[PDB]
Amino acid sequence: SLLYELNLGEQSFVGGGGWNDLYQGLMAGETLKLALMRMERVYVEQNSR
Amino acid sequence: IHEYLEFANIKKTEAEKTLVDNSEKCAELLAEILAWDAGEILKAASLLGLNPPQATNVFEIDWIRRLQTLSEKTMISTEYLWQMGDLTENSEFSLKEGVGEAVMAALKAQGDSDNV
Amino acid sequence: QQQQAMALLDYFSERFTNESLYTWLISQLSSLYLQAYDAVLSLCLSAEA
Amino acid sequence: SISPRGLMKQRYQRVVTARNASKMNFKVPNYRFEPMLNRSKSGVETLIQFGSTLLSLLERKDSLSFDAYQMIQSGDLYRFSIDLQQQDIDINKASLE
Amino acid sequence: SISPRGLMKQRYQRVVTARNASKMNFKVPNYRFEPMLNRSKSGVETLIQFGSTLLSLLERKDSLSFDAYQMIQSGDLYRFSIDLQQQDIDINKASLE
Amino acid sequence: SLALLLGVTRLAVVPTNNMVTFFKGIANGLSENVCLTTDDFQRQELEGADWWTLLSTNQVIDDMGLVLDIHPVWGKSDEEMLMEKIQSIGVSNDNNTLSIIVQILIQAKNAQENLLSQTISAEYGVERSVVPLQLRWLGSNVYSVLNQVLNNTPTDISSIVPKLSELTYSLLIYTQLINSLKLNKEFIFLRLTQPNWLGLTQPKLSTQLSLPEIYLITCYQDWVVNANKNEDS
Repeated sequence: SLLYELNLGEQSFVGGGGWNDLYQGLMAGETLKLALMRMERVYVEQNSR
Repeated sequence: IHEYLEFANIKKTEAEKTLVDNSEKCAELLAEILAWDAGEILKAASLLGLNPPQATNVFEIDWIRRLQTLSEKTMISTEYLWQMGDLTENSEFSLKEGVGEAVMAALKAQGDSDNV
Repeated sequence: QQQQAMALLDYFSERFTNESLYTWLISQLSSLYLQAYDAVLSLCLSAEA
Repeated sequence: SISPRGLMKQRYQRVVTARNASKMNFKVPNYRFEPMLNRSKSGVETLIQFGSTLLSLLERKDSLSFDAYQMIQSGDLYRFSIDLQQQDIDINKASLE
Repeated sequence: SISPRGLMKQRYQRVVTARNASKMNFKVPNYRFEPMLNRSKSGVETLIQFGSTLLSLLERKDSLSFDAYQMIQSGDLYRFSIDLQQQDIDINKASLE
Repeated sequence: SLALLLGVTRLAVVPTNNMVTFFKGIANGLSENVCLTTDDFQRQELEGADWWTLLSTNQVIDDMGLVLDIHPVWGKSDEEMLMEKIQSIGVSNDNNTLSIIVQILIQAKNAQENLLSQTISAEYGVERSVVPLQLRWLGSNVYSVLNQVLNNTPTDISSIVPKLSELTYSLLIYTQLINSLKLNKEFIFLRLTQPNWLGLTQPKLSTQLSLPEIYLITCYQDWVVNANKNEDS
C-alpha cells in the first residue's frame, strides 16, 4: 500500500524467513518493529502536493 | 571428529587414493585429536588396500584406543606388536629369538627404578 | 564426591538456558538498537525545524 | 607414596553460528497505508509479549529442575557414611573383649 | 617459628570519566509540528525498551558465567585431598607390620 | 607451545567448506539491510555512491577528494581525526555543510567494524573490544577482509585466497598468544601505535615476534601487577 499510494520504486523492508528452528522463533518479532521504522521514514520524506 | 571424518571420505577413486589422501597431513589430524604420535600410526599402511588407511570410519580409531592404552602399560612400539602377531603360526624362529630379547631390553630401560 | 561434582558440571553445562542463549540474543539485539538509533534522530530534528 | 594424578583440564569453548538467510516479497493492496499502520503494531507487540513470556517461563522451568537434581546427590553419601562409621560399634566391642 | 608474612592490601579505587562532547544541527521542514510529535515518541520509547532489554539480558549473561567458573575451583582440591589422605592406608599397613 | 608461538615447525589444517559457510555468513550479514557505504570505500575521488545523492540538498560532493580511512594512535584517535583529515583537504566551506557530513559518517564507519567485532567473537572466544586490534596486530585490515566478498569468497568451490585461508590459520596462533597469557587492550594499542616509543627496534613494526620481546612484555605484565599502585599511574 505505501509503494502503490505514493507510486514508488522498490525498497524491500519486509524480508521473509525470520523464524528460527534452533531457538523456536525467539527474536522473530523485534525485526518487524525495525521494518516498520525503516518503512515509516519513506512517508516522513516523500509526501508533498 | 566430524570435520576429520568428512575429510577422510572425500572422493577416493576419482581423486584422493592415487594422491595418498595427502597422508603427510590428513593422518596428522587423527593423531592431533588424541594428542598422540603422528609417526607410528602410519604403520596402518601395512593393511587396507594401499589406502592411508583412514576412511574405515571407526575400526582404526577403536583399535588405536587399545594401542594408546597398551602404549601406557609398556614402552613397546606398535611396530613390535605387529611381530607378536606374525609369530603365531609356527613362523620363522629368528624373529621370535629377536622379539624376546627386544622385550627384555624394553624392561631393562625401566628396571627396578621407573625410568623410560 | 569428585566424580559427582564433575557430573553436576556436566548437568549444568548441558542445561538448555546456558551461557549460549543470552549470548545469541545479545549479539543479535546489539544491531537492532543501532539500526533504530541512527534512524530516530531525524524525527526530533524535524520537530525542531 | 610414589605418584601424583592428572586433572579435569575442562577449558574448552563452544561455537555459536551468528549468521542468517532470507527471501523476497510481492502482493497487491486493497485499502490505504495509515489504516494498516493503525493495525500492524499491536499484533507485533503481542508477539514480543508472548516471546518474552515463553523465555521468562523457560528460565523458571530450567532453574527449578536444577534445584530438584541437586537433592539426590546426598543419597550415596549417606550410604557410604553409615557403612564406614558402623564399624566403630564393632571396634568398641572388640576393645571391651 | 621465626617470621610473619605480608597481605593483599587490595584497597585501590578506579576512576570513571564523567564528561561529554556534542555537535550542532540545521535542516528545513516539509510538514507541520504536532503531526511529528505524534510520531517521534514511540520510536524513542522503543529504544528505551531495546536498551533496557540489552542491559537486563547482559546481567543474566554475566551472572551465569560466574556460576560456571565457580564450579571448576573444586578440581585441584579433590586432587590434593586424595594425594594427602591415601598415605593413611600405607600408615595403617606399616602399623600392622 | 613456545616453539609453535615462535613459528618453528608450524601447524597443519584442512580447508573445510564450513569456512565458506562462515564467509557467506559475513556476506549475508553485510547484505541484509546494513546498506553499507563500503562501495569502493577508500581510494581518491569516491564517485557514484548512493548516500549523499539523497542528502544533496544538504551537501552534493559525494566524490570528496583524498581517502576516507583511519590508522590508530595513542591517547586520542576517534572521529576528530576523521574530521581533521577531511577538513585539511582544501574545503573552504568551513560552515555546517562540512560538520553535518561527519555526523552522517560515524554510524556508517560503525556499520563496517561492528560486523567483524560482533561475529568472530562467537567463533574464537575473544571480547568485542579486542577484535579490531587483534586483526591489525595479526597483519590485516577490516576492509581487506570485507573485499574478499567482492573476490567471490562466498562461492562454495573448495578453494579460497591465501589472504583468508592462511590468515584464518594465523589467527589461531595469535589467539594462543592472548590466552596462554592474558593482557589488556591498552598494551596492544601502545604496541600497535609506536613500537620504538614502547622500547622495541624498528624491524618490529613487522608482524614477526622473538624471545627478546617475550621476556620484556612478560616481565612488564608481572611488574604492572607487582607495582604498589593501580593500573594507570
